[PDB]
Amino acid sequence: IQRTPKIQVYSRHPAENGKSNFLNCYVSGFHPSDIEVDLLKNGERIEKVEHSDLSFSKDWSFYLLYYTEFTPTEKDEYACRVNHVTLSQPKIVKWDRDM
Amino acid sequence: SHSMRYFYTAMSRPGRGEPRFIAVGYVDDTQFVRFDSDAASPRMAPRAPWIEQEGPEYWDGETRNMKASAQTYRENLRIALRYYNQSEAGSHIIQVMYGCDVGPDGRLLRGHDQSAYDGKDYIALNEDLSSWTAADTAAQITQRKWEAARVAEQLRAYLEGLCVEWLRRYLENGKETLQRADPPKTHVTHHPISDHEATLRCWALGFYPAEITLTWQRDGEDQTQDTELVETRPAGDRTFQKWAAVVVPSGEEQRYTCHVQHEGLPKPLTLRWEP
Amino acid sequence: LTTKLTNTNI
Ligand SMILES: Nc1nc(NC2CC2)c2ncn([C@H]3C=C[C@@H](CO)C3)c2n1
Repeated sequence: IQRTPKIQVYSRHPAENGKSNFLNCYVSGFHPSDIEVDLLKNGERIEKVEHSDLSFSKDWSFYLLYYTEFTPTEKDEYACRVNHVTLSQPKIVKWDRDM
Repeated sequence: SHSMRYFYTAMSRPGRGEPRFIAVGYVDDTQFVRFDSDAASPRMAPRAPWIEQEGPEYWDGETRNMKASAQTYRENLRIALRYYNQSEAGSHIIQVMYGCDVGPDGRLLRGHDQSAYDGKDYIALNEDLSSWTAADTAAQITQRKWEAARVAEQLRAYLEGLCVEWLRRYLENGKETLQRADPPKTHVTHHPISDHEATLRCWALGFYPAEITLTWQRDGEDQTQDTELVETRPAGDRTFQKWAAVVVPSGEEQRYTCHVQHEGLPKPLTLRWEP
Repeated sequence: LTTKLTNTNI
């Protein structure tokens, strides 16, 4: 069986420019378990990213939270890049502070 | 009413070493322990503040359990290959969840033990805690072996005993968070899409537990079928977030109300865009 | 607390 990841990118607290925060990429609903997740700042991979421990929902699909401390600015762009066996090419989801 | 749940995952990875074993433990919606065989010094470790007061015999003992479980699950991956006539070149996954639910008085409501092999139901302990439901011919082999080895009785003993007893302990030790509902911080945002339409987004942030209801009404008519409702997501601080959005015709915004239902709120909450 | 039944083969 194969299930492609659902992806949400978002901040822990509502964004204010210049105020420290956490950038989250929540990946869920996927199978099998191997997954590659990167947080990007202006198209470039962020180095210090942590993640939660692998768990799964009642339908057996896996979920993980990847996160890093960040400070949002007006024109700095952030995104999450996800690869999985079900993905032909990596999926990139841009961070929108309104979402 | 409360629950304790352990989730074990074992994943083979030929060419990349012995199978990885990961276990996590939850009380309700709060993760409190983890184990990863790919950790530097693999051991059971705290993930919630109220379990940290557990002494070194707890952690050493749990670490002992996890290492023995990892070994057995690796054996089980090999057995599965035989059952399903699969090659030693493929990667495969065993997932198991077990635990207990208790009522508000602390009595066992229900025990659980169910599993999947490669994401498909394998075998589950029935609610009677004395019989198994096997999903296929491979699991039927396991079912017979487990009936012979009295596996259900020993599991039942754990579920009715230590599981409930330790859950009650955790709920008392962590009562200031586990039994203290945290209501969402809520607000409505407004985003023009054009000169003729706008998005109204209703936010619920920082709430616990995860269960919540977020709905939009137009003139007091439910709009669930026109609402984008995102899956509830972890904030990263043991609380949760969710939002619900509707695209509305410009000029109708004050006719829309957001309705929030949550355990941490005494009453149904009603919100509008405040320009 | 995890179960101490750790020996169970399928
Ligand atoms: N349903 C089920 N399937 C298991 N194995 C499968 C799917 C290959 C399995 N292995 C162990 N257990 C119980 C025994 C001790 C507890 C923790 O391990 C649970 C299991 N329960």
